[PDB]
Amino acid sequence: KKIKAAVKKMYDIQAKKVNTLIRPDGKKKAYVKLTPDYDALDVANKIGII
Amino acid sequence: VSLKLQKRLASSVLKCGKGKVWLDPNEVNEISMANSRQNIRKLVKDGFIIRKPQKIHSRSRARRAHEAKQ
Amino acid sequence: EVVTREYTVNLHKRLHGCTFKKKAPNAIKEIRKFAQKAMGTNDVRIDVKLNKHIWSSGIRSVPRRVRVRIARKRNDEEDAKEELYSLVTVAEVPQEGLKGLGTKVVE
Amino acid sequence: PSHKTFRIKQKLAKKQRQNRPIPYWIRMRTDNTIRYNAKRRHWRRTKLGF
Amino acid sequence: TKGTGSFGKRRNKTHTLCIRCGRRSFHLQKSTCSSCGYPAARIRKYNWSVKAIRRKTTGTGRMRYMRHVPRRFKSNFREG
Amino acid sequence: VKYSTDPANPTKSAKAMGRDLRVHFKNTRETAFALRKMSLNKAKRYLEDVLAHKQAIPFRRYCRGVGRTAQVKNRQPNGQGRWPAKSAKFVLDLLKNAESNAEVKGLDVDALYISHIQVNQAQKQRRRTYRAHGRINPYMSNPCHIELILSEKEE
RNA sequence: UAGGAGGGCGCGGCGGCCGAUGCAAAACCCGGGGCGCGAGCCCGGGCGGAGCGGCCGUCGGUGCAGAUCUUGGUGGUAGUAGCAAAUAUUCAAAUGAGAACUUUGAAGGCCGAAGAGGAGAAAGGUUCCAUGUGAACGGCACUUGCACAUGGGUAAGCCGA
RNA sequence: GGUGAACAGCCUCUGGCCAAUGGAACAAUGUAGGCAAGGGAAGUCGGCAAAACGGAUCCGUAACUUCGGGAAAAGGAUUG
RNA sequence: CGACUCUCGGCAACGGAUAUCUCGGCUCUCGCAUCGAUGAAGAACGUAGCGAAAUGCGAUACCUGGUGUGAAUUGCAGAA
Ligand SMILES: [Mg+2]
Ligand SMILES: [Mg+2]
Ligand SMILES: [Mg+2]
Ligand SMILES: [Mg+2]
Ligand SMILES: [Mg+2]
Ligand SMILES: [Mg+2]
Ligand SMILES: [Mg+2]
Ligand SMILES: [Mg+2]
Ligand SMILES: [Mg+2]
Ligand SMILES: [Mg+2]
Ligand SMILES: [Mg+2]
Ligand SMILES: [Mg+2]
Ligand SMILES: [Mg+2]
Ligand SMILES: [Mg+2]
Ligand SMILES: [Mg+2]
Ligand SMILES: [Mg+2]
Ligand SMILES: [Mg+2]
Ligand SMILES: [Mg+2]
Ligand SMILES: [Mg+2]
Ligand SMILES: [Mg+2]
Ligand SMILES: [Mg+2]
Ligand SMILES: [Mg+2]
Ligand SMILES: [Mg+2]
Ligand SMILES: [Mg+2]
Repeated sequence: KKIKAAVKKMYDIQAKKVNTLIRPDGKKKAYVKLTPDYDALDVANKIGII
Repeated sequence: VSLKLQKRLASSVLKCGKGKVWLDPNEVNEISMANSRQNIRKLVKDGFIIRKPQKIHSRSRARRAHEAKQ
Repeated sequence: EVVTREYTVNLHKRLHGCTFKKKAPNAIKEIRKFAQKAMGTNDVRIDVKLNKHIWSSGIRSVPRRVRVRIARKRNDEEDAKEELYSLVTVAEVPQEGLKGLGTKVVE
Repeated sequence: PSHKTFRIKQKLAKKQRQNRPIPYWIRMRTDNTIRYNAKRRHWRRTKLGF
Repeated sequence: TKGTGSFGKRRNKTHTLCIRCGRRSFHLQKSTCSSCGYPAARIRKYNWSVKAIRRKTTGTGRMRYMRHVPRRFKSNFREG
Repeated sequence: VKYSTDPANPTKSAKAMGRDLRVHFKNTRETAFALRKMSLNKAKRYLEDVLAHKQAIPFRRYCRGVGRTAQVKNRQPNGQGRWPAKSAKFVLDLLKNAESNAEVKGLDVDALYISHIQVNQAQKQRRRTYRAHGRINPYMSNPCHIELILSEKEE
């Protein structure tokens, strides 16, 4: 719930569904799928990933 | 050239056992440069990697033995 | 000098008494040793068909006479030890059998 | 095991981050004595025992 | 037998990680830590082992609070 | 860095060293003791002809148990010798390295010969082995330091 | 012999006295020359590169060949005993400085399905996967790995808790 | 899958392997496994070890007995 | 003559004694009295541009603020 809320306030998008897992090294990793209104390419280049 | 990454990824794709994948000896260069399941599938469709046929276990003597028991 | 000759390897007398789990490997050792004596080259390469022929009848029975052809040829490899080697392969046998077949020399 | 408590996963994370040979550069810090990492652990030799 | 035949059946845990002391000494069935006595209110400590008294006395930890008490004593517990 | 025995003449000599060599000290002692005072070229030929199992290196001091052979009747009449391959190969690597150093100085390689060959134990490397009744024992190698000096022959 | 007493040699300090010391102190080595019946002492040679003695008084954790003595190291033993159950390996090729041990292909055999097959509970903890690798390890060997280094990987409203 | 009463053993297919350090030789003594003329326990403390019997169909099955057993008793015959 | 065994002498190894040290220990003496429900000792997890440990610190995380001093930190790189 907090992950979707923050992904909305930052980056001004929404998540249609988030998956989470705690990676073995220790931190948590979250897969935030965007509702297909927004484009992940566009966000990845708005923050610089790819 | 070690192809232990390609006997696996091929028994998985060809859905056989590692003893049924056949990798042509002549083109180990291209087989080795093939580095993914996607590339294994293009090699399978291009004919370099083959499913060997199943070893024959014919029941013909069994059938003849029964057809001589009736 | 490059040369191809057809020999008959009496293998019973060279494998007699050998342990079963070793009669075929000793058959291959005797083929190499026989090519070495016959053509003086230390390097003998056995063709996969000669191997298959010898190994086809198990490990504990091997053909008794194997009509082989040994081809001493030039070692064309720029890096090499010897100036020539011998490549032994299985050889076609006439229908009349090995009756009176000596050592011939192939054209 | 495959069903591990979050406490044990939490502590495996740290016993993972505690396995690296000492950095290459520490070795030149002034008046230095740390030579190799004498607190290595191997999965087959020294069991954590927890 | 005893020995080789019998060390193969070590498969369960008598002790898991205690929460008050962090050691692997929490007897599960008995529900008590064999090192810090837990869940008892007071800590298990005995004078037949001064070594085990020093290994877990005061001073071997962060002293997150009392390390500042001497400094606060100097200047007589002052707030500005 | 400086060896046990300095050459007769230092300007006409080449030297090669190997420290902490992982090869059996006893085998390489007997190799050196077989090779001392041979010519460089006959030493290369002899030592390769040993590596190729054609001619033997007699065992004299550390020889209790070494079985007999005929290939060594020339230099040890009782016929007791072996063919240390790993040691002969290490000594060949040092012989080639000293022949190279002698070429770099500028001596007649064909006139070189083994002036001074020494084998000398090094720090034993350790590994543990397992014995009946759960008793573990040392399993330790005896590596050697091998030094040699090739000096040009003089009339 | 047990045992006793006297006079001495030696070690480490303390209070004094006499000095040596980068023209080489301490320590240690010698087929070096001596002195003493003896503990020991003096000098030479060498390595060594910074501190050291001798005398009187005084003190003490002071003298080693033993204790199935403690710790550490090193021998002979000894290149010796030995690496032997689970049927089995062989031939071309390729890579590599190097091939019995890596990889491919052809062959020949074994597990023979209450399996030497496919999955889990426990327990382990990153062993999983890729790229590479000087050592060490893999009780032979290695181009190799469950070894070493750098990265990657574990997604649940429905399986669980 | 086959034989077989059978998840016995023995061979095969799917799947997995050839991982157990290799080369040469056939001496004693060993360890595991065989075979032996005439005799068959004389060996030995003791038939210890090994051999002989072993499936199935048909017949027959004693003393004794708690009348349930003995019993697959014993002794025979057949097998493709 | 030569090999082996014992040995003597020179050098080189093996090994870490001896000598010179010492941000350590031990002993004696002295000064003060200051933990915790306003959450302590201890434990755990995190925390650095490149850190694992030790040393700090707590999502403000090898620190923030004040004050004093008065030009650095430092294995490297970087804003200064
Ligand atoms: Mg989840
Ligand atoms: Mg284990
Ligand atoms: Mg049980
Ligand atoms: Mg219990
Ligand atoms: Mg022997
Ligand atoms: Mg044990
Ligand atoms: Mg004393
Ligand atoms: Mg004292
Ligand atoms: Mg003593
Ligand atoms: Mg032996
Ligand atoms: Mg054995
Ligand atoms: Mg079952
Ligand atoms: Mg399994
Ligand atoms: Mg090894
Ligand atoms: Mg793996
Ligand atoms: Mg049937
Ligand atoms: Mg069956
Ligand atoms: Mg008989
Ligand atoms: Mg009898
Ligand atoms: Mg008798
Ligand atoms: Mg009798
Ligand atoms: Mg009797
Ligand atoms: Mg019996
Ligand atoms: Mg009866």
